[PDB]
Amino acid sequence: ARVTVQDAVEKIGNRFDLVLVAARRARQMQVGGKDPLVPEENDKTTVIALREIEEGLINNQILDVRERQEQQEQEAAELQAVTAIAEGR
Amino acid sequence: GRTTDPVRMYMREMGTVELLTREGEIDIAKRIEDGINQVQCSVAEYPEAITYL
Amino acid sequence: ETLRVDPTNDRLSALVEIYRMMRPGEPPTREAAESLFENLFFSEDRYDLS
Amino acid sequence: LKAQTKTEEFDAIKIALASPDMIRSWSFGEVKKPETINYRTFKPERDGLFCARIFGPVKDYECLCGKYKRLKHRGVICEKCGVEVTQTKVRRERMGHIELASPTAHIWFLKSLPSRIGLLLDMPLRDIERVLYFESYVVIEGGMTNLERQQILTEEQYLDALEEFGDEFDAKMGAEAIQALLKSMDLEQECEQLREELNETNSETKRKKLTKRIKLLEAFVQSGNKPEWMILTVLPVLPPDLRPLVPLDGGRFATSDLNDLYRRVINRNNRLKRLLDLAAPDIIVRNEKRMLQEAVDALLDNGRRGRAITGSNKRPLKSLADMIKGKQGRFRQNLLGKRVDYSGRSVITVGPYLRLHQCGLPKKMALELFKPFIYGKLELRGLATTIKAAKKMVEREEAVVWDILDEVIREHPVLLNRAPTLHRLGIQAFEPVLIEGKAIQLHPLVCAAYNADFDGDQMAVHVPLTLEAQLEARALMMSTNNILSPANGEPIIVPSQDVVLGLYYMTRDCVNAKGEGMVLTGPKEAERLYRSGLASLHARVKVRITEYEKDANGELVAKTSLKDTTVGRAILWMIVPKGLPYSIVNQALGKKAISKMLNTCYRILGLKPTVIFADQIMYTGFAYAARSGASVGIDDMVIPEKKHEIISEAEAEVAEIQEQFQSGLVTAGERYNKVIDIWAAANDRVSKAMMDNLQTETVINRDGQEEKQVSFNSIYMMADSGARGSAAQIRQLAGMRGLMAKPDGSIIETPITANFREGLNVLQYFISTHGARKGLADTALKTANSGYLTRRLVDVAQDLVVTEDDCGTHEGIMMTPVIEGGDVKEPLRDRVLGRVTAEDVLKPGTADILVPRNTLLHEQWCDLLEENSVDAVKVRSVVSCDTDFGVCAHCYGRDLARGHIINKGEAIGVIAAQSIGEPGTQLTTGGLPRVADLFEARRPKEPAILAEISGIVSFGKETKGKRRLVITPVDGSDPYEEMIPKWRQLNVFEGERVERGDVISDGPEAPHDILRLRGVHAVTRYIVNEVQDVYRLQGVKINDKHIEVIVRQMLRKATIVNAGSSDFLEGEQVEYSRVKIANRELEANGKVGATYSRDLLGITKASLATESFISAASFQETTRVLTEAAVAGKRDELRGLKENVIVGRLIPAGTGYAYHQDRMRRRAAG
Ligand SMILES: [Mg+2]
Ligand SMILES: [Zn+2]
Ligand SMILES: [Zn+2]
Repeated sequence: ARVTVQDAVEKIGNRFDLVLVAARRARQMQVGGKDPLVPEENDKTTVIALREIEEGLINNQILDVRERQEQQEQEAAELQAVTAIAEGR
Repeated sequence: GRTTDPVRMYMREMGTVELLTREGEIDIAKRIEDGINQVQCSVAEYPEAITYL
Repeated sequence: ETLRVDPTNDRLSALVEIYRMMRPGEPPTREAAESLFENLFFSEDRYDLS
Repeated sequence: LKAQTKTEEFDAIKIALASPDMIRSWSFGEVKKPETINYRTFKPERDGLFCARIFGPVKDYECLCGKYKRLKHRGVICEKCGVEVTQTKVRRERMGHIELASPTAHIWFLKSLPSRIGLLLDMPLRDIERVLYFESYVVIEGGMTNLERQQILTEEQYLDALEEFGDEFDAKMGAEAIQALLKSMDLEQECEQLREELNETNSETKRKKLTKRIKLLEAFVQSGNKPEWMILTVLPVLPPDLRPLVPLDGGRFATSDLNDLYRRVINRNNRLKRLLDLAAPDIIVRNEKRMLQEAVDALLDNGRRGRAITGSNKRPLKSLADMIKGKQGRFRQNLLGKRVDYSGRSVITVGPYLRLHQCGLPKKMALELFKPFIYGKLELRGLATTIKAAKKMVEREEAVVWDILDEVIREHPVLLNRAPTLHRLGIQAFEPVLIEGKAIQLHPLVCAAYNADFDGDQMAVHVPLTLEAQLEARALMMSTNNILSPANGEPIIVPSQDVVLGLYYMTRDCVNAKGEGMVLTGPKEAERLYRSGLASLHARVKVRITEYEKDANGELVAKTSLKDTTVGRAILWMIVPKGLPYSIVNQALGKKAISKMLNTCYRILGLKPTVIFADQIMYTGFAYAARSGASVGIDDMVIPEKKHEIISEAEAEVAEIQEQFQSGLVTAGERYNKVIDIWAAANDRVSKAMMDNLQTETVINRDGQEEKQVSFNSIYMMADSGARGSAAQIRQLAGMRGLMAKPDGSIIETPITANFREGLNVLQYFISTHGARKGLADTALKTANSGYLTRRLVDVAQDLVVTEDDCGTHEGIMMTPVIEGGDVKEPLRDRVLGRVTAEDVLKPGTADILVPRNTLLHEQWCDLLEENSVDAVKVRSVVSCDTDFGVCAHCYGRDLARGHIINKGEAIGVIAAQSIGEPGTQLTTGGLPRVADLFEARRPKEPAILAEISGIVSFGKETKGKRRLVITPVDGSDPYEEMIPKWRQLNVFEGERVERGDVISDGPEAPHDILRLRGVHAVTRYIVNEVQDVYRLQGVKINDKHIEVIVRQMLRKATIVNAGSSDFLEGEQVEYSRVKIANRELEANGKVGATYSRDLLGITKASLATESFISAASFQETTRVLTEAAVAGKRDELRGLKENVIVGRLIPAGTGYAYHQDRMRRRAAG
């Protein structure tokens, strides 16, 4: 349980964008794409994400960056597959 | 003048027309006979009206 | 003064204004005004204070 | 890129008049028959109101005839009877039409108050209706002969005129007439001519109407609407499932009233076509056309002609207008309410064991509510093969499911709500705790926020579903996250009754008790002294304590000392966290003090410590109150021994004055006042007797013979602590109760001498009864008035949301202590707290800036201002904000349940409206109606008048009903002369100079005057001060902020004086206007910039203007709004709260503010 969110609100100012970012990360966990950055107490992804905000290891900057990397990580694989589509010409 | 409620603008509009005398009915009916028979005769005077039949 | 504002003159006239008050827009008739007005408060049928 | 054709996520919406071809575009067939269903086989009769061919298949993916039954054949149109086999849902969608024989007026555009067909043609309504009913002929395009274009003629007149002029003259009658008029109309030419006529003639009467009409016309042209469309050639038919025939039990059928209407329309239409093909006489086909008009009108909007009645049933039939409007005043199903899944409710109980962040949720309720989650969690762990088996399991309530429920419940919050939701705290998020029982358990400290008694009130639960909803509930609606009323920074979590009687009983001191005078090492052995029965809970004792002060830099200093305190205070001190001084617990701990403890704790240690603090306070309050053995007996209520004597003497006075009235020394009324006064004085005396006796009468001995202190009597402790009871009610218990008043309000001169501790006899009780019934009536009424008021408030505010960050204007209002007539009816510190400074402020000496330009003034800043003598601070406000279409957070203030500055995107208009509204039940010209009068800016009954301009004035002319006042400015021209009725006693001196806005008479003044002759800051100050007078007289705490945003919404529109872009006298947005003149001051015209005049609009009036028409159709009269918008071709972009609520997407505020913003910038851009 997280009794108060104030610390997370300290880590990202808006407190609405807190709900948004925490939601995004929470979905990164819930749909099984990724794993927690901090020990799971049986806390649901909802609270795990907030704990991740409090530790300052998760916010909009970090998330955007990581996603931007993964784009190229998929581009790396599919490079040889999609360049084979030169039949377009 | 007009209360609306179209029952009224009808009731008043028809109520202007005067009731026919017993003779007037026969005058009008005679007029009917005149007109119709005119169109019938006009039909009888057309060659194609015959040939078609 | 009430009379000074009264639009009517004679019984029949008043009855006309009343019948045209209760059932407005339709042409008033003598028997109609009489029947209505007699039937409002004066008829054993349509009126009782008991 | 190809933009798109088919489905996207749409923006805005558009409304306008409908072409016959458009109505046809929607129509997938023409319903030619009144028939509905076949009467045995219930299949739809083809081309009828209910039809398979035109609308859709009766059952899913199945042809009507039955040929193609397979889910394969889909885009197939059946050869037998063409029906494309598709889901029956498309019968809820596809429209239809009817081609009418004679043209027909659309009753909305004929009968809308400003009749559209009427004022577009400059043709009076009654004339047009006289034309539609075939009661007269009207000219069209008269040419040059004898006749006006719009002129109306009678039978004989039309005949004569026709005999004179065969051609070059034209006249029609009926619907075809009006349609021909509208079609023939050239708007542009009228525009030119009207511009000219506007220019030539000088009269106010002429050019007012002239300009109004030209503006109307050009707007209609710019719309894209062609006038002809107000006359219906084609009538669209609504989809069958939206007006269903669906069967019932007993084999009976039930259907919408639209079927009767549509049926009538189709009938009379077909019969008219028939009467045309039969060459009927005019008098017949005319009657038929009229009847068709009536039928169509009744279908669209019923009640503007005859109010047709449904078959065999007296009650009038519901039309499409009534379908749109709804009922319960203005409610559109997003308004009155909407039923919602994943919810529940039940009776509520206490649950003191709960932490403030949780609530007891009944087992069965949790099972049913979380049922889908449970299904998924059951088969995720593999305890259930498939979802079916999962259902079977939870239905069997197998042992294993409860644990799974404990799994899905843990971090998943639930929303709890009560019946009268006023302020946002009406809904709060809690962590569910599984409980055996059917009752919901709700944390005691929250009971104040809900205004929830335990007498059988119910609460409703809602399960937040999506992840975003869980996190919203936890980071926003969470209980622990709102500890402070949004109206004022004071804690709403303040301990209520039992708890405060506990803490009060705990720290208090009697004269002599076990362990008196001794000394102890610390709170530990103090509590140990108490629990062992050696020392009494309350005794004067010195004990060593260790307190802390964070007063170092971010750091907690330690200091120890021997304090003179009691045992109870020592015990209680164990709870108080860290940096709080022992000073706070060393008092008697009343409700106010016990609240300020919490407040200080929050403004020092932060949130979490304050939370857990409040929790412990509750626990200890309950426990120790329980230990205390507080009770109430019949002997706990002490009547003054001197009561009967006071009664007797005061009863002697009445016989004195009675003797005088008998002898005639005094008049009857004067007598009345005298006796009433002596009895009132009597009641005061008895009250102030029983209060002394009840309060101080404990007389108790320490080592000597006697000493006396404040009473330990139960009822006194209860009344004194602030737990429950009050001097008035206690006065009603022991002392005599009041003097009653007849419904007239003439106060009875024989007061109730007896009290509740004694008996009341027959008469006394009967007289009390009226007071009771009027009490219940008045309160239950003021609830309704409160609701109505809040409603007007959110209607006028709503879409106002924090948008920009900082507009950065030095502008703001001067904040002084209220200082009324006595000493300080409210300090400076409260008024300026949490408010940003407009500019830097000074010590008595200078070049020393204490507070530096714009800075949130928190408790420390305000105390720093308090150390210095500063009486004056200029403060930025929401009313003065330079930002257009919203408020910048920098202007607003910090206020929220959190002490930090207001977030970007929080919707402030709503919370302001709520904050003003919720206390409204507690308000008693004065009063809540006075509040309403203020916000409606109503000119009072007997208003004063303020000097129009400064300078020496004198009196002129005579006695015409106004004796004119002539003002004489020093340098400027005199001619301002106002007509003052002389029958009103004046003030202004005939020989003295009077500043603009001085008192030329007495009585209250209309805020319009204050706005014009004094100005914006002056008027906002008047409103806020008067309404705050009303509230504060009742002991209601409301920050000036909310009232100031309401005020800002009131003055939103203003009228222009000068010119160079838009029209002269128009009332318009000062946002639009100011952004236009700020843009005009440079570039554009070098400066053409116009001058406006700020206007004051009442809240109910200002709510009328809203850009979005969907929004307006909600709370206003729907029928008018839809028409009025449709003629202008108004395009609603949403952009507001209400509209997005209706259309069902994310609110352009809060969490959604990130969405709507990101989309807002994408719009009007690349
Ligand atoms: Mg109650
Ligand atoms: Zn078929
Ligand atoms: Zn601002």
